[PDB]
Amino acid sequence: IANQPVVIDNGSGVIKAGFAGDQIPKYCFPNYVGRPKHVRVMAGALEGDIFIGPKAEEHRGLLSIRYPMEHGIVKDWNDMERIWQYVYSKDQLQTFSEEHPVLLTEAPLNPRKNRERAAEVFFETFNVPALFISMQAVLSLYATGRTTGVVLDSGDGVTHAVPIYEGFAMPHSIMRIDIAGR
Amino acid sequence: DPKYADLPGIARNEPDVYETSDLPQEELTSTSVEHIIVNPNAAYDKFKDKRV
Ligand SMILES: Nc1ncnc2c1ncn2[C@@H]1O[C@H](COP(=O)(O)OP(=O)(O)O)[C@@H](O)[C@H]1O
Repeated sequence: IANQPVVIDNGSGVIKAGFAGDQIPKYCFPNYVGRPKHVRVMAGALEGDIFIGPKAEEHRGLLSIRYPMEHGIVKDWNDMERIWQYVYSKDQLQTFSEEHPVLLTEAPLNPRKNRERAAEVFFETFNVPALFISMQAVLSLYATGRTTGVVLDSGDGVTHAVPIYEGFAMPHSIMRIDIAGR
Repeated sequence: DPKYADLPGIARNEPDVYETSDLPQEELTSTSVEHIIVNPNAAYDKFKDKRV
């Protein structure tokens, strides 16, 4: 647990997350994996063959980049699993799955099966007590504070403009194109 | 000198020896750049359990 859970923002290119009650997502990092390509000549060197985070943002030309989420849709689910595990790390979480009523976002206009598979992971595999996932615009309604609005959020690989009214948008007044500067 | 007495050919004064008068790196301190030291044992200790 009955303490600070984590708010997790998506991103096909950069995923975000952070401990609740704060004002900045405590940990933000891109949505890909870095795996090298050279012979382990000198033993005892950088080994593990899978880098995410500082080594990924460090050993740029030393790895092999692979984004698991495309057009805001994850297809390399196992890579996102490992990315979640990077979030679970001692550098980031230092917790277990059974410790918080964690939060997560999800942009609309998506098949439920994605969310279903994520639920299967975070509930069958991870024994998360409570993991909520919502849209990606009420968050902005809280930030702006206003009730009536037209929320636009330029995602990592998505764009979607939706007019909401007091946290109740039309289930039809929804505009979206999965695109960005990529 | 047994045999020498029988020798009609004997004359001294000059020895039988040929001996006259007797009369008896920047690739280390190159100020250009820097280098390494030997340190064998502690380098292995440094690389102690750095195996496969
Ligand atoms: N300073 C910047 N200038 C121009 N484009 C940027 C800048 N920072 C981020 N972007 C672009 O905006 C996107 C940021 O997406 P983000 O809103 O984090 O995605 P999501 O909402 O899906 O998590 C990236 O694709 C990036 O190219």
